Amino acid sequence: SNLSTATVSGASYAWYSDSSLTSLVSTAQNPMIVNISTDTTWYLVVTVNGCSSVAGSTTVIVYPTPATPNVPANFAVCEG
Amino acid sequence: PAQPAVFNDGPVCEGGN
Repeated sequence: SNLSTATVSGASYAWYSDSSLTSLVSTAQNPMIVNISTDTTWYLVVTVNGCSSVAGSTTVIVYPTPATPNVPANFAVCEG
Repeated sequence: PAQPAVFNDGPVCEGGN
């Protein structure tokens, strides 16, 4: 999925993997998150002219797993 | 001025890029 945030003049974008903001995942206004298997939250700190704001965030929600198909029981057929 | 961050675009398959 592709996240999208505000473009701010003078800004530096820091994306983090956790609300603790100790480890980076990316640096972009529109980063891609890949191989998503669980709901995942990214946090964003925008620093403008040296001023770092409160991180914003959003959670990418993973669609439910589709149901297993209904097929017939083991069968047997006679040749021909 | 500062050490840059460098990011990969994911795992690469052997012989790829």
